[PDB]
Amino acid sequence: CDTMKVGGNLDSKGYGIATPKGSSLGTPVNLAVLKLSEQGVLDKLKNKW
Amino acid sequence: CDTMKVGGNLDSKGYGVATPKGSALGTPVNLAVLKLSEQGILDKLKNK
Repeated sequence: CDTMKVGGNLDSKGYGIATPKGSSLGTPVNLAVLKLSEQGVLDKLKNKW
Repeated sequence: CDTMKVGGNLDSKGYGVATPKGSALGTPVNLAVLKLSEQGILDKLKNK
């Protein structure tokens, strides 16, 4: 507990789940992320960890 | 000049460019946005 985060972010990026191009999993997986976000689950997960 | 933002952001969301389903522009538009972001153009534009 000897470090500290200071100042606002200098830029904006994002983490995403990846799949090979043309993968049959791509559509469903993207929809799942929108859903989990909207249900507030991704925020729960970040706070938890 | 009598208000101000305090604290960081409490959550994260984004503005995006939207295309109708089936648009031939979808891919090129997405790649353009990522390019402008990574080149620092969008930061500069916001600052402007």
